[PDB]
Amino acid sequence: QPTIIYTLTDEAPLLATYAFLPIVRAFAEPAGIKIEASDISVAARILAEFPDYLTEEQRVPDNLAELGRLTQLPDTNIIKLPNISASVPQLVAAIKELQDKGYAVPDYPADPTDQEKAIKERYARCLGSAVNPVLRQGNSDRRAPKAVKEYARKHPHSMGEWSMASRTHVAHMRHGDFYAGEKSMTLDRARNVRMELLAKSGKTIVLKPEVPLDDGDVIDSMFMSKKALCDFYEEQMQDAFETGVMFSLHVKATMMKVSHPIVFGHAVRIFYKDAFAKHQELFDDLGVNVNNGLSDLYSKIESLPASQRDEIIEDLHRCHEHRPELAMVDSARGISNFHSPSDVIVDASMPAMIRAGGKMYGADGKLKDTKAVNPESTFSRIYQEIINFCKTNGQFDPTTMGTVPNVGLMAQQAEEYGSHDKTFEIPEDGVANIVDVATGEVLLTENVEAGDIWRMCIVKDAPIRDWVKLAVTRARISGMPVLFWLDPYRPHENELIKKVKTYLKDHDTEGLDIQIMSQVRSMRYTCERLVRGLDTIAATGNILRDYLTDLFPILELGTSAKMLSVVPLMAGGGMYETGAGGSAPKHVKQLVEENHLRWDSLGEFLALGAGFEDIGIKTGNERAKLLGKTLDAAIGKLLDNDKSPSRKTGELDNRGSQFYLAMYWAQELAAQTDDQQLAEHFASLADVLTKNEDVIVRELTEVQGEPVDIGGYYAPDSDMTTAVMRPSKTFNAALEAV
Ligand SMILES: NC(=O)c1ccc[n+]([C@@H]2O[C@H](COP(=O)([O-])OP(=O)(O)OC[C@H]3O[C@@H](n4cnc5c(N)ncnc54)[C@H](OP(=O)(O)O)[C@@H]3O)[C@@H](O)[C@H]2O)c1
Repeated sequence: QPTIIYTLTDEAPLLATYAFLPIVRAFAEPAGIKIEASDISVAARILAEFPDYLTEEQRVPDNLAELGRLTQLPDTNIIKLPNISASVPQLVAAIKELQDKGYAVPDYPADPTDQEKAIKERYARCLGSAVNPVLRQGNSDRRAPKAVKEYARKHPHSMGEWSMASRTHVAHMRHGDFYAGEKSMTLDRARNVRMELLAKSGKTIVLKPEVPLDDGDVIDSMFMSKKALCDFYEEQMQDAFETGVMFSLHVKATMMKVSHPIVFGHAVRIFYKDAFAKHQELFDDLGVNVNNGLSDLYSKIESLPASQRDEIIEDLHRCHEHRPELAMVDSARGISNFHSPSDVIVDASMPAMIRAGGKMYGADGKLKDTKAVNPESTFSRIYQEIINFCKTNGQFDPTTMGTVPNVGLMAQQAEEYGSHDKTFEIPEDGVANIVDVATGEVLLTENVEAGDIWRMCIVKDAPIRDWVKLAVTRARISGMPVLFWLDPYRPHENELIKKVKTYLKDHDTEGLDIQIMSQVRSMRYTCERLVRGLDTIAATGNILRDYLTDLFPILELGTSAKMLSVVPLMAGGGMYETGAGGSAPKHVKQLVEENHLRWDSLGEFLALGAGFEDIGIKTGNERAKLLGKTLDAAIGKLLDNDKSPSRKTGELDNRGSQFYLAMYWAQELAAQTDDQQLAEHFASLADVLTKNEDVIVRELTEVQGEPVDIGGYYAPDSDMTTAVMRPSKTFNAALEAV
């Protein structure tokens, strides 16, 4: 019997799931589809990491590992909702919540003894992007379905106006970064390699004892110079200061050492260098680590009195006299860009800024132009290109702009997403080599200094072949041209270009428009096509998959959540991600304090539809196909009637939107002529929901406008949460009536 695995994650999509999962079960049941919820929240992965601190009834199965195993089975069907890639501050808050709820888990040891070392290494498995590289055992097919795009045309979202006199720009390192020192090769034979450091002292230091590589694999060695980074930060801060432009920092602190986000910490320390020069000793003696953001500092600071503490505060603020204005995460609560490494994440933050007309919030609460610092230049030039494009051509127009589907290479922890266990902080000056364990042959070499970050990346041949095949597939299906975003001046992408040229001859590409251009040129070409209403498929790497699928859909649709995101698993299974965005922690706020969830579940709906249709196609379950068809049509009706959630408290939210979806779905099922008994089963529900529409709607807007308790954040209580998320007794009783 068919099983759909439905992920329980964190925050907004979690709450939405508390309001929607009962609906899904009530619809999947008549079709003999089991709905199996899998808790992969941060709290859950924590508990699953530490069972030897837990009781009998407290313990939790390693659900992530289970899903991992499931990815290798043909009959697997996963609805993946966005989940938190926890930073250390978030991990800490979560741990606090658990312990306070009586789960007595060990504290996180920032500075460890030898047991606490081990528990830190264990807690590392709960840090950063721990889910997606496991689940993503196929390449990415992301695109906006035509009904969604047409809704976007009929009801354009707010788009910030772009000034030709905008001073907004991207500052990135022009030397000393991963890009500049990158080296790359394609293996001709299977090899086993070692990442080691030839210290100038003569001593060899091994950082990675063994990395198995396959024939045809593309590997890269890259490093970021600490000297170059810190100098870069200094010069950019001074430029921003002199020009009077607001400083912002846009990085992925999780694609780095999640325990030691060096790129972030250095920015913080250099910004406040005048303060840090005066309290270095006390900060060290306090265990201060601004790699986990300025927040960390503040925490360690609280134990102090208010004489040498307010002196610190005064020094930190004194630093603002010589440093530029600083972009804010929350102007109301005084949350700056430096507060936490995870607040401002490049993939979401840059598009947000571009959508705003090149602007972010300063301390005063106003939108201003910004120097958007993306230290790593590898994938940030494209942002400067689209920014100059907006400065020149004004903001985009969702009513007329074309679309940019993405075919993303990500299968088997491809590239930088798989380099978590091959990323090191260089301990001392010397030569960083990748050597054959058998021959001792140096495959790749870099000259590195102490404090540098050295990374090895791998992308395997089979995912590349499937990536090209998916590109061609999508080109032939959609009739859109395909553009491979590959910079031949980047060694990795050059190797990939060889791959693509080779594998394009393994498919009928006759009458297909398939080109390869550099990332910047590809971005430019794509925009020039966009403003003309022309479509272009972006066939890209993993990072670019992330970046572009946040950027373009936000411009086109207001949010990347309204996207179709299908991962055809290598083993034949299916994963369907509910959009391309994250867990939207800002929505949780408005919910807990105003009982309005502005989370759009359209991504869940689309993903679910694709899932049902695929189950139907694979198993020959006609009823599954019927659920697919009827759900897609019901989504069409949801869009036609603009029953999407509103931002405003007191107006339609996630729950009412879900209700309308249920209604339309029921109607579509009562109207179909393929399964009479099914039509009969859903006729009753359809009539009940259609009859009591105003009653249920009213029941859903009643509760709106008042603070609400879900009994937690990282581990909210199921019953309280379900009490809040399903407050319509009428609706609930209608669903319970089967
Ligand atoms: N695939 C994944 O699992 C995945 C991917 C990316 C990020 N994440 C995680 O998500 C967390 C937060 O990421 P972030 O704050 O950088 O970006 P984000 O979660 O995408 O949220 C940024 C903004 O996008 C809009 N948005 C996102 N999803 C929406 C939806 N379903 N309906 C309506 N609007 C939506 C919201 O804007 P408004 O405030 O204007 O409504 C939201 O504040 C991070 O911890 C990150 O690790 C997970």
